[PDB]
Amino acid sequence: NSVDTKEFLNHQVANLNVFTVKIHQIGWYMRGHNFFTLGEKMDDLYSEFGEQMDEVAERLLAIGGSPFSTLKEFLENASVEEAPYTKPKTMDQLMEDLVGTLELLRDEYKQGIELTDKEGDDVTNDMLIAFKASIDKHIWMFKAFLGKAPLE
Amino acid sequence: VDTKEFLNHQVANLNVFTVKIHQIGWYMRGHNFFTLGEKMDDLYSEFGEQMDEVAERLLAIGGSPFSTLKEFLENASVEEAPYTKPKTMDQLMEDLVGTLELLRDEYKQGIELTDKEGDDVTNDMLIAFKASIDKHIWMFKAFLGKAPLE
Amino acid sequence: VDTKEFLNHQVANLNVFTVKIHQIGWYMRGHNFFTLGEKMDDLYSEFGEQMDEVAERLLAIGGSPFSTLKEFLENASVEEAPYTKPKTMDQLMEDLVGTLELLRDEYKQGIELTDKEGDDVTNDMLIAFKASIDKHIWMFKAFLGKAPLE
Amino acid sequence: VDTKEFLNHQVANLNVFTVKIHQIGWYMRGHNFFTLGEKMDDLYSEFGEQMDEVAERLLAIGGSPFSTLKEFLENASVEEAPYTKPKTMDQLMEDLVGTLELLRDEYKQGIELTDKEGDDVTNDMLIAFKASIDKHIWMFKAFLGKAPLE
Amino acid sequence: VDTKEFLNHQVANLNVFTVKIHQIGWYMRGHNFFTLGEKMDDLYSEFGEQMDEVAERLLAIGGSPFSTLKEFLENASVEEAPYTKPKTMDQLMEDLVGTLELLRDEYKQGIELTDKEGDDVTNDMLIAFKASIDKHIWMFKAFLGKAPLE
Amino acid sequence: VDTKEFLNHQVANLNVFTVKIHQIGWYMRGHNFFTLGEKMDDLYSEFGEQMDEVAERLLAIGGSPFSTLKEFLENASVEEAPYTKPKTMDQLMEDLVGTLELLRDEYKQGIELTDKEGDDVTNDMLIAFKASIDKHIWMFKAFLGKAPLE
Amino acid sequence: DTKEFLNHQVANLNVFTVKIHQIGWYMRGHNFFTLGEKMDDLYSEFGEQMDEVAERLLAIGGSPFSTLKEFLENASVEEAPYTKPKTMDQLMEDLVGTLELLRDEYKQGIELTDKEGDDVTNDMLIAFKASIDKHIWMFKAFLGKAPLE
Amino acid sequence: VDTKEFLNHQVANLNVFTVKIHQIGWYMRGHNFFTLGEKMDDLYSEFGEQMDEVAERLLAIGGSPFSTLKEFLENASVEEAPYTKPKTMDQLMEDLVGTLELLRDEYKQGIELTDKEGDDVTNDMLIAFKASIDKHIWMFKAFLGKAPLE
Amino acid sequence: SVDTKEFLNHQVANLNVFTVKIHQIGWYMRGHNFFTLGEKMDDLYSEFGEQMDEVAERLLAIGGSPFSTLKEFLENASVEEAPYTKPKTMDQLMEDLVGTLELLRDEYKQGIELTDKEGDDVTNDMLIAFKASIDKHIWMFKAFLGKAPLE
Amino acid sequence: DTKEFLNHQVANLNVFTVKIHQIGWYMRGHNFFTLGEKMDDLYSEFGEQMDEVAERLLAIGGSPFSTLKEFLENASVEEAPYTKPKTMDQLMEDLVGTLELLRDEYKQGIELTDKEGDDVTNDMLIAFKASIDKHIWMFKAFLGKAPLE
Amino acid sequence: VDTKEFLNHQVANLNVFTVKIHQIGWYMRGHNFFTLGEKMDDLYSEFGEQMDEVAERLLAIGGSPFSTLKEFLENASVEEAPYTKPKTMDQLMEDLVGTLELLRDEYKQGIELTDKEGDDVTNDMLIAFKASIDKHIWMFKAFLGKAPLE
Amino acid sequence: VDTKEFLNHQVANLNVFTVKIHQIGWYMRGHNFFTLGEKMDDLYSEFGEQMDEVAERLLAIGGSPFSTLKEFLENASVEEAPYTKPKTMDQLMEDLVGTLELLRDEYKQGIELTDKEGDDVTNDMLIAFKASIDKHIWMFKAFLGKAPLE
Repeated sequence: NSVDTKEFLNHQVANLNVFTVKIHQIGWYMRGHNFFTLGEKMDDLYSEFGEQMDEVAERLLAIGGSPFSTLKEFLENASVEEAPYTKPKTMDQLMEDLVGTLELLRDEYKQGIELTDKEGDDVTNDMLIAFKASIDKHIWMFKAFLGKAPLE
Repeated sequence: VDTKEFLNHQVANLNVFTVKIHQIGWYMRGHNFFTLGEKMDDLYSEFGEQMDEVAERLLAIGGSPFSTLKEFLENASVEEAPYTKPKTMDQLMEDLVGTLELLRDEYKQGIELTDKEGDDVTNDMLIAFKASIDKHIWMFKAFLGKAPLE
Repeated sequence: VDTKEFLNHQVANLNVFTVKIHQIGWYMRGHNFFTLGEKMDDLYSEFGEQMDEVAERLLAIGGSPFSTLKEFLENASVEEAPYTKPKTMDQLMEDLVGTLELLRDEYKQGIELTDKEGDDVTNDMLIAFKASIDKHIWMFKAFLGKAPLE
Repeated sequence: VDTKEFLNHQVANLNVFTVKIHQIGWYMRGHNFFTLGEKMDDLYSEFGEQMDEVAERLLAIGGSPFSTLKEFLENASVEEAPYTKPKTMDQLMEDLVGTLELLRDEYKQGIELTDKEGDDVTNDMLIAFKASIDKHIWMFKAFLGKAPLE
Repeated sequence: VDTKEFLNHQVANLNVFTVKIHQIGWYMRGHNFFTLGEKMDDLYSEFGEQMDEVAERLLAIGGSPFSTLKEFLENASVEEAPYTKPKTMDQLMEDLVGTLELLRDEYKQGIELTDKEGDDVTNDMLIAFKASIDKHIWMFKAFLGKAPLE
Repeated sequence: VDTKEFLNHQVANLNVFTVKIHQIGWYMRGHNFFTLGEKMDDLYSEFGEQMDEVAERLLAIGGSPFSTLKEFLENASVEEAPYTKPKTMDQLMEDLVGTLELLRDEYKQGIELTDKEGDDVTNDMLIAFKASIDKHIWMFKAFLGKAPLE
Repeated sequence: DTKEFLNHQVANLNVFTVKIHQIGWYMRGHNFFTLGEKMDDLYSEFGEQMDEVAERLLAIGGSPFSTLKEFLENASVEEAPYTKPKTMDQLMEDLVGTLELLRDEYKQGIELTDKEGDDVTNDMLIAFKASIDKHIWMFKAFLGKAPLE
Repeated sequence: VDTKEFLNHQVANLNVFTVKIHQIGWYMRGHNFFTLGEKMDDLYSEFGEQMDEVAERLLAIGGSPFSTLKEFLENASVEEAPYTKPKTMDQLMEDLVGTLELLRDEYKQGIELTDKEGDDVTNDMLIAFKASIDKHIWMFKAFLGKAPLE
Repeated sequence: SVDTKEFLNHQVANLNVFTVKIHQIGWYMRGHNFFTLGEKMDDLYSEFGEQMDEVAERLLAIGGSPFSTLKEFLENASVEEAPYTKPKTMDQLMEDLVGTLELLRDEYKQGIELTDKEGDDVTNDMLIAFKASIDKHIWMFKAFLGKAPLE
Repeated sequence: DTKEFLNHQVANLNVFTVKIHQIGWYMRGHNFFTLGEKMDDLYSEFGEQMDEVAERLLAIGGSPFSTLKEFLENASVEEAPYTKPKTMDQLMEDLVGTLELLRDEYKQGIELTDKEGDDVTNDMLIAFKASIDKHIWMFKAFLGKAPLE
Repeated sequence: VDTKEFLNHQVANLNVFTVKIHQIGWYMRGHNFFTLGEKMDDLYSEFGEQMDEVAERLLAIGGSPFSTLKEFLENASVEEAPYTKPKTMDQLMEDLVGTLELLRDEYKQGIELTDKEGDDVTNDMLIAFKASIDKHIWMFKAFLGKAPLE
Repeated sequence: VDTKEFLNHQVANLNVFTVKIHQIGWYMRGHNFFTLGEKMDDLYSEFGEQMDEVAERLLAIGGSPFSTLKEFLENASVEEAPYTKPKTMDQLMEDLVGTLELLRDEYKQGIELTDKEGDDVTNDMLIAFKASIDKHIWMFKAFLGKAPLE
């Protein structure tokens, strides 16, 4: 019963690429009073997660892995879900999706943290922790924006 | 194809291209690793900015940008290949140049169309991007030991 | 109108717009006070710079820019109203977008005019500005929960 | 009350205020979370600076600043309450403004006192701070949909 | 008059002044074009900031700032003249200095009034501005080969 | 005590420590006034940052930070004393070191607890902070002419 | 053709660049400092215009002149050694004259490049003429003249 | 006698003080060499800037600043002594503080005078300087192990 | 291998030899990669110099006494150095660089394990952060050499 | 020798510094802004030059003059109170005159320092003379003259 | 040849060299395109600055700098060749080094001359430049697989 | 000795010196810990830069820099001792000064030698470094209560 650090990292490269595009979807299609605040917030998320992705891929490379490097691979491997923007969505619906995705990444990183601890891959371990630190901070902030406690 | 459809097609293209830039940067080997790794980081930023600007312009003209990997793949003319076989720096750079040329030529089509449509803003935006594309084609071709239009 | 008269009209328009931006920023109330206040400061700078560049271009083409409030009022098509009755964030923003729309459309007329006259520089200048105006129309309309061309 | 006792009272007040700013930043929820979160960060720095300057000025006139939480609590007129029941953004902001108004008025008493005593430096220091407090009252009341002195 | 009425008058004045600063920058000819052009750019920023701060202070004291060109023209004591006949550097600078002297003298009245009303903040604000104005009077008069108070 | 209670306790500690740093900076006398005054400014910012991070981490895990001086005093293990008797630079520094040692030890406790709890993020955060605390312990002990663990 | 025009500008710009240095080095009078710093700015700006023109030429498959000999044989911008003392006004009139020459040639380059469908070169030249026209207004204003007088 | 006389006297003082700061930095010996050396460099800039501001203010009120070493020597109340016998850091610092106290007390006289004359600008300027002077007095006295008013 | 202090002190030694070697490579390098690699050696020198200082300061923080002389560094380093006598290619110089990075990686791995057993959490994360960088360099330098990182 | 030379410069530069301030404060005319900023730059540079001369004096076991009295009693740079109104040109001539004096004295200091084998002081003075000569050119050009006229 | 003639000769040389630098950058092909392209950009600025400094030094010594291309061609010893046949990066680099070596040797003669003339300033200026030229000679020779004096 | 031998000897010296500078920073205790720690950090950078420059200069003249600890130890005249017995800040500083003196004296010999050889670049390079060394000798000797040459 095992997925390895390589497979976990590679899965996150896929995930992050899907998330990156989803962040653009949110930024592009957002409407409402928080358009500017959230627009700039999506710009920040985009950089951060793009940087996370780059770091995850570079870490994978550093451990002898081969990162997915096509949209086809990303789609075939991501657990992060994407949907085309057909029906109009509220800022809250968009933010819920964003939060939902952050939660998925947090939980998966949590699995990656445990795995990486079990395999003795200390570097990947700290890297994932550093990222979860930020994911958790965003979960609190975006849930706060949605009028909810970070766990609900 | 109208301006909306053209721009939207470039959103798809640029997204595929951006990932391919990552592929090049990640998988590159050889003596030009550092110099080209840094050059891919710059390309990634620039083409990412291009993409965001294309999407925003599309949005500004009442369009609806493709905003999913699926849509990007369904609509892109820029091709992508999984990195299975090792490729040399020059094979990677030829693919980069090839894509830059595709983008150049498509932008050229977009420049025509957008002029025909009287969309002066989209027109200048495409021109500024082709300006950069052309410069990259020269630089990358020169790196490969070739003339820009060779 | 010729290029000079068009530019001069924009000098007027922009000056009226600039002061309307301040009106919005000063008189705004509601939850969006900070976000919108900062955005009005941004818009004031940007349009103040547009105005200065329009005036400078007008000077460069041998024109004589309007350089008084009487002249601006006498010539602008951008309307202004004293802040007497309390207005909603939405009412102020719609007046802002309405003005941006007017600028966009006038700029489009100026772009056409300047193209016919062979004034390539003024043409590109107006295009760059429209690029910005169209971006703002998308952004503020999105803020208002509307599509850009709605 | 002399200048020393007034300044020391503000050292107490500011420290209570600074913590209350954190309380607001930490516990705020709603659509204004980001805009107000950053605005609290700014207020924290500002009032922290104000506090340090007040303490430093008190030092400079031969005074002995309160420099413990117990002293702050025993001496502050600015009130604090543990965050037990959930509060709306508006409730938190009314508390903020109430505190800013308390500071304004106390500073006004300090301005008068410091004039009487001929302590010109502390006078100007307090006026510079009141300048800021008044601006903030205007801004935060505007955010609350209210006029500054209403 | 009162503090509110005074500041509102200055909002009018500063807006007329700021436009006049542009007039001067735009129409300036002679060996001093560059040095004076950049000095007008600076004056524009500073007095635009002064205007913004005066209006914000007015807001802060429960006032309602003039927010239209019409209101500025109906209320300003600062005179404006369209640029019809060519003016020398000299004539334009004399108008500039003349206007700075008007603002200094009015601010001196405003300083007096604000002191009588006990509006310490508005008082310091107007003093800070007069400090600047006086410096500019010295500088610009020196530029003109004149002593500051001649 | 769980992670939430541990963190909250540190929010209390850090707030007391923050104030104490201010006490030390304000009341310090002697030849090291400048060097240690600047070093206190640095520690104030660093520990204020640690505090805010601890509180935000606490929020991130579903906790409710102490957010009043009363709560900080009721819960901190970091002790404070009003500055009554004059203290030497060394007495102030020993108090500082003593507090840094208390924090190190408590953070060590927090690190072990947080590891047992599988709260990896809080673990790393506390480690990064202890890294800095240990460095300061070395530096201040060396200033005092002693070894770090002496 | 676009290549030839761009190449001609590489020549022109290099002559202009050196003339800007001539003006800055040899200038005298009360405007020495203001105009000295303005020459510094012009030098950088036209040096960058020059490099962009050459880079554009390269991008379209051209071969830029890359020697002083080639710049001299190909530039329409005139240069003279500084032998007789010249006034700041005479130096500035030479600068303005050169700017107008560049403007007028860029205008021809803009027409040509519009005819050839070289949209990129077209925008580039437009962007540069924008600058050139601003400079002409400024330097003419400095000279006490209207921009087109 | 008047504001002009006072400011001119300060131009003299500051010039003597500025050189004295250089004397202290150059001749300084002991463990505090670096810390005080850097502090003298800061003082030099600050008082140099004060001097420049004083002179500019004098010029702005129609005065004629002393502009020669001879004039400064003939009018300064700040004393200077050639460095003949070696002086301790303490001796040097006490002379610094002594001078700082002289400047404080003269500025105090300058504040009253300038208040009498209704020279609000000069008043604020002097108050701003006294603020800094008082802060320095506190810091330097603290460095010497003394309270500020001891 | 067994005391955190001794492990860190050994790395103070290692890093100072590595630092000098980084200079050796930058000074003596020839070939088409001179500029790119020259700049890269400058970066390595700063980073490893910083790593060295952090290691020594950490050692100080835990009550240790860092080696503070060249003789001590040379008597205790496991990083080997050779005077530049015979001309070496860019590849030979880079392989020695990579070889040294691998040595440091493996030793840091040992230090990470030890420091974990000892409950020295601070030194643990410090070593991990460094190994993160070492690993990135091994990937980059190996890639430059046309090899996979675990090559 | 070197010590006496450097100390004489500390005096000179302090007199110069104040003269730069005189010029900046009292200047009138169309060059007020450009020359006012130029005086601020000169103030910094010669202030830095002075501090470096004094620090070098210190470094060689010297004792710098550190009082206005000492500067006045030792400087060869002359100063005069501003009584009568002076033109920008008269002010600039006085500035140039002083720069010339500093140049010439540094020339002697460079000679002496070379003979005494004080290589550091030598380079320091040469670096300053570099700057002084650049300024002599610029200010003379401002005044419509050649640098050595 | 005197210092004036020597420096003037270098003004010529540097201007030829600077254009050669651009030739190399523009026409370069191969794997080293990017590394050498940025290195040419650096050399261009540096040598442009050397040129400007040399001409300013010449001016400072009462000289008259060559200030036309014709004068530079008439006077330069640095030779230039139009880019007609394709050259290898090696050929271009050898020309670069060759030119750097000529500059070095000429500077050496200028150093001797300038020392004989007692022109200490020009001497140090040339030495500083020779420092840089020598460093480049090493670096470019190293890039070509050769020792600096090979 | 020749220039190559001299430079190489300083490569060795500087590397021993740099590590001794770290020894001093690491092991220092007392009230001067912060000020001197920061000053060792600056010396470390400076002397590391000097060392790199010396090595690059040696390369530039056809030399072969020592590039191993072994070689540095074998060739350095700068002495090093492991830190076994506790040393005072004083003893550490005296060693630093002693070493700076040794470097100053050896650079002086290097300046003489390099002047005889006509290596003007190395000459100026050594002088610029001796400038710095002499300044530090003054500063650190001042710190120790001594005159530079005592």
